[PDB]
Amino acid sequence: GDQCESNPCLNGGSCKDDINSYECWCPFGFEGKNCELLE
Amino acid sequence: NEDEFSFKIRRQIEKANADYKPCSSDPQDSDCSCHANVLKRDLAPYKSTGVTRQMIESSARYGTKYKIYGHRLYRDANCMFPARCEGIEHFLLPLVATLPDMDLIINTRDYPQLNAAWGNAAGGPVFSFSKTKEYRDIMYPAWTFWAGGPATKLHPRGIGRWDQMREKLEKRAAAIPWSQKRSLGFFRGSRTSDERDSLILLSRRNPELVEAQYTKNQGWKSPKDTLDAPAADEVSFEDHCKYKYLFNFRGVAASFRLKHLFLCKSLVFHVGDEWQEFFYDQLKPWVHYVPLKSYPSQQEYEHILSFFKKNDALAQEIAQRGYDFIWEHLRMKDIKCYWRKLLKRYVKLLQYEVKPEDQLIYIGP
Ligand SMILES: O=c1ccn([C@@H]2O[C@H](COP(=O)(O)OP(=O)(O)O)[C@@H](O)[C@H]2O)c(=O)[nH]1
Repeated sequence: GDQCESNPCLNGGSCKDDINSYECWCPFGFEGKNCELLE
Repeated sequence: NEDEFSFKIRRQIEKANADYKPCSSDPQDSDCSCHANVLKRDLAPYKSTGVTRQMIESSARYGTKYKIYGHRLYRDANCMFPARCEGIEHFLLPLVATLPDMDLIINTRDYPQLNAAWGNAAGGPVFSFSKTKEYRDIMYPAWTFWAGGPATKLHPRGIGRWDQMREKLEKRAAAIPWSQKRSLGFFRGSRTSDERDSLILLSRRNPELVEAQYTKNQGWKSPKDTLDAPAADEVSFEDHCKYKYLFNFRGVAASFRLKHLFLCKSLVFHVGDEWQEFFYDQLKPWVHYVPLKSYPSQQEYEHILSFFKKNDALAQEIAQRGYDFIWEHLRMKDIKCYWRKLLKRYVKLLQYEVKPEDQLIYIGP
């Protein structure tokens, strides 16, 4: 998939494309599917 | 050679401007009619049969289920893009008090979902930010007008707050008037579409005509994604305003870049005519911007830039009209009223009773 191309991961997070969806890796301090939440 | 080119373009300009009628009778567009053509067309294919509960249940798999039930907002627990859902909810929430019941399948993915070359498994209705004629999706104003646009180094929480952006770009456009802007083509963005390649390759061959370089996005894989050059730095929206000639391209679907370019009072070159947002129908080629066909050649870029560089007053006139259009007809109020009008006209199409669903979470207000 190409979901990561639009930079869905906030606050310095990094992204990995699956075939289905995508997943964010969030830096320490941020949480949520898109790193949108404070830890 | 240069003369045949000129005649063609001036011919296209005069024809466009002579046929141009403003999107509303008065500039204030008090009854929210500027972008009404689009919402009519999008809803039209449902006009006769309407929307069965079965159609809603059939489409639920293509997006995020929203339910307005008795002036409260309910949603699937799982938003695929939470920050995008936040953006959408900013607009839904204040309207939920004054709005009837309805189910909304709102797709928050970049690409539309209802291919009208398939069907009738792709019958809808599904809401998407961007489409072409190939798709049945109903356009809505993108989340990013409030929140959840692409996250970048300069905008780590996602490009949003179009209200604030308008004021910031208004100030910057005032500060760098036409004659002050650099006489070069400019683009800074990532390789979300290979339609973007020829401009970047021209730039490398001729930096004195075009300054265009590839940034890196979060989907980066190989150096092919920047066509084997080191990833360039991000350039702020307001720093685009120091170039006369600003390029826009589709990405996965339409790009959020476009609207920002107009508020620089620079001349916008919009490449391709397929990928839409709700407000593109009223942006008119040659009236508000310079249209270029998909996959422009380096020779096309050279000819068109050469022309406008030698026809400055004409350039500034188009730029000024594009600016004015976005200033006057892409206000927050235009976004808010489009949303309202679209939902009101849509609810009329439902041929079933909206009933609660316990698995949905309460959103607000
Ligand atoms: O240097 C840059 C690069 C990108 N962007 C913005 O970031 C978003 C993502 O741009 P990109 O080219 O990565 O992808 P697109 O969304 O255009 O496919 C768009 O709104 C761009 O206008 C920006 O403001 N400065």
